[PDB]
Amino acid sequence: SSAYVDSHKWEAREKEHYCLADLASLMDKTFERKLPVSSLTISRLIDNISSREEIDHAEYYLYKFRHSPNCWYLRNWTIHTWIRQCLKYDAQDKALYTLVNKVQYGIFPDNFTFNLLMDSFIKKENYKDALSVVFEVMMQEAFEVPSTQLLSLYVLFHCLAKKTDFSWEEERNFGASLLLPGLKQKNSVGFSSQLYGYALLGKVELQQGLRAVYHNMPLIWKPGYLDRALQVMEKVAASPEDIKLCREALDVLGAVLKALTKLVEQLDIEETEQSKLPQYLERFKALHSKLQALKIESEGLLSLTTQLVKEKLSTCEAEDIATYEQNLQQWHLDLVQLIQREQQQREQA
Amino acid sequence: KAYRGGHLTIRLALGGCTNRPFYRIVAAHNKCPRDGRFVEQLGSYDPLPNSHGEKLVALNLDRIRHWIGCGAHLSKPMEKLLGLAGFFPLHPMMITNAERLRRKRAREVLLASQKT
Amino acid sequence: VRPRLIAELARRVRALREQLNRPRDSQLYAVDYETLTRPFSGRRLPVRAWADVRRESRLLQLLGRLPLFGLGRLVTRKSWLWQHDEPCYWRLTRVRPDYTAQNLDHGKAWGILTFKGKTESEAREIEHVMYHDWRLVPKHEEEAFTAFTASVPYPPLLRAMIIAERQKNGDTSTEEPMLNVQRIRMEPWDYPAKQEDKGRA
Amino acid sequence: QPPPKPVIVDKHRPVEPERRFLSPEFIPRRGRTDPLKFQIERKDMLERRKVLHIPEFYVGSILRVTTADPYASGKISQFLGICIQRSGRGLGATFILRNVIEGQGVEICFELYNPRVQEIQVVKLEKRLDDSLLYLRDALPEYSTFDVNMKPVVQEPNQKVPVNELKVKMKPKPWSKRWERPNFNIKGIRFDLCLTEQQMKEAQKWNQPWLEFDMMREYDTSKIEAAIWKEIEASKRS
Ligand SMILES: [Mg+2]
Repeated sequence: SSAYVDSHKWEAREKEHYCLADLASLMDKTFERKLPVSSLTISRLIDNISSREEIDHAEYYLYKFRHSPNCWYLRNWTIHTWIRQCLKYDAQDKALYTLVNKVQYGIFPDNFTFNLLMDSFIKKENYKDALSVVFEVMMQEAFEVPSTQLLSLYVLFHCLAKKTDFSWEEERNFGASLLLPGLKQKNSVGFSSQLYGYALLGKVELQQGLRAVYHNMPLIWKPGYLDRALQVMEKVAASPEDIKLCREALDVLGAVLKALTKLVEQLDIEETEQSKLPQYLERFKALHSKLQALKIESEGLLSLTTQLVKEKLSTCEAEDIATYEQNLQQWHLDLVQLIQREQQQREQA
Repeated sequence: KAYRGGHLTIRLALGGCTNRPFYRIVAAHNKCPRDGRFVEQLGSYDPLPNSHGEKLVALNLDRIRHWIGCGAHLSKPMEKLLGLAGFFPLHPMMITNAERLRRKRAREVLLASQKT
Repeated sequence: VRPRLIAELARRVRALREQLNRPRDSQLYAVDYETLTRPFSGRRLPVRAWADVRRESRLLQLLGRLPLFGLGRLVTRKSWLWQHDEPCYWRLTRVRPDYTAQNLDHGKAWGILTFKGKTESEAREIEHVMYHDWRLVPKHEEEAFTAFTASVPYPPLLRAMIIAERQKNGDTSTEEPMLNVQRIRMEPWDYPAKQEDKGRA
Repeated sequence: QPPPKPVIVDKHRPVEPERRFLSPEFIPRRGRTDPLKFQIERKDMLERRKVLHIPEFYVGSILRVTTADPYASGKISQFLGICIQRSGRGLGATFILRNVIEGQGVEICFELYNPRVQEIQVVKLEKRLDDSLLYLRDALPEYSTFDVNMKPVVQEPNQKVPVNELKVKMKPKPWSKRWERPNFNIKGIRFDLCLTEQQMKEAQKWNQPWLEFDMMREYDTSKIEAAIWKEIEASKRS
């Protein structure tokens, strides 16, 4: 969707054309006297950038703004000025570095801007960058958007193309990321991906405890992830259509390999997951048999089923475009108020 | 002595020579010394038994109620004595101490029965 | 009477200097995890919080990983939810991090709160922000998490005194005297306090 | 995590390019002598310059210097001071430094070619309208009172010389040099407060205007300094 990717409006709409060196000196002396500064200066700077060294200067000035007396304002239109200024001049190393150390820079793109970024990633045909970026979106917890289908495509493709058997950080990242795209409750793909994510989270718990499940990952503390997977399977068997894939075999493998032979966060009366493994496996076999007694093709490759989504993806992209023009109109409406605001100070002087 | 902040407190003042303590419940500020000045002398207490075997203590009910209505905090020994008296609720730490003493005495009797 | 001016001068100058160059909140909240001693103070931490300071992170460090520090996003009082099975949270309204912090991991933020599902139409300062006892709840499992549904005799001496009083008055009043206890809202320890009431070095 | 790297860029076509600057001791004195003397002493100091840098400076600049003392704490001596003047030519060229410390005004005369000195450093580069600042003795101590721990004020790589056009208050009349006369032609001081209009009228008698109008005394240099420049660049290339 080259039309969905490109947009001449942003590049040909409301350019400032001020002196980059003058703006740099102004911002430098203002941050040396460490008084607060409006986002208007950074916005005009970014709109005026036309060079790689200038984007680097802007990166350092954005770091300074993060460490400036004001940090919360976090104007999305300025964030997207920066994002375009970086991605059109092709600094993916810089984009990825900022996006991974968001705490150092604090960039937070919305649905359409992020979908543009990830579509550029598709066009350049890279996987590791997109994978790290979707992990950072898992950190964001922003999935109730038209980019949900793009996130789903990405994860469904990369979890299959990974071919990496042992990695605890990466595996926890995958297990926690496979949930949020599926909360839209759309189809077999959705709730079975939620099932597989529950399975991965329970595996991560049983192999390295519940601490990392929540410490540096926003998750729920209920240890029964296998229990929740069993609940999901039983309610699905009770209830539509369930197009299935052989990742249930991966679930079987994990369960069997865990059944194979300090601070105490677990509650005393409630049993331990180590002691629950046996009945977990018994009920898992039971639900397996019930599902096969009840859909059970396990042939349709899930990454291929994301091509079915491309059509209604091509329908919801229109809604996304419309919301983006609404955002642009709101920005152009409320931003001019801030230009007269500086005129207020200048006329007062 | 104008004490900043602070608050009035009915507490025990000590009298009598060594090995003869005589406590006096009396209202005063939180910052006053032990034997420091006071406002009104409220009551007395002798931790020693008399010729009858009992020991002595006096309470000024109406005045103490007036002081509490005016607002003054209580020290743990004096409110413990009040709770033991009955004008005041009984003390939970007193209940725990009693129960611990009874447990220890039961254990001692058990050990004596074992030895015998 | 002889006046004195250098005393006023010293008072004013000390007040101005301290309110100008007081130590930063992040500076005095920083903790070294291997020794468990705050800089600028040289004080040790309590044994009950040693492990939590070693393991768990701070509120602003948790809020730095999402946009706008998560307005309306669920952070729950780990202590409240370990002390009681009922859900307790914070309707965080306003946030302000400290610019001097490197990771922007310190600041001040508050809004409305709730204790065992008893929400108040009241947005007040939080209590104990700097602790390493903060737990972030996602946006999923949100509604399920947030879902939520006489008298005592007087003392014996006091009741005897009132009996004697009303007998001297003359009325029988065979009813046993009582007081209201449903009115007395005995509040648990963990009910929060007013940050501004407590000072700062 | 890696530390941030601050970088500053200043792009101004008129202001950035400054072309040339010569040292005051390469040039010879009006006296007559064979230029062989000058050229050999020049190549000597230049093949020493290949080692030692002498970050160029001016009168009124703040210099920090480290030198190898024979018998001292660590056998080194570190001194910060204001440049009062640069005197002499050839290798015997020196510069004066001064600083008020603990109420005492100390001053040294550093020779800038002796191996005993280890490093020169410019904490600040500036210029006073007066070429000679010897009146800082009689000036107030607060003007000369400088910090020893002041780290270098970052200066641009290529800029014009910052000139602080200021004036200075002075100690009362009992001075040593009689700075009031027009022979020195100095303006940093404040006559209006240092003396009376009567003293101005009384000192204007020593005005000898014809000194600057005369032209057989002045010393032309253009071709000379050009030849010295070419010798410098030839020695640098070789
Ligand atoms: Mg003399």
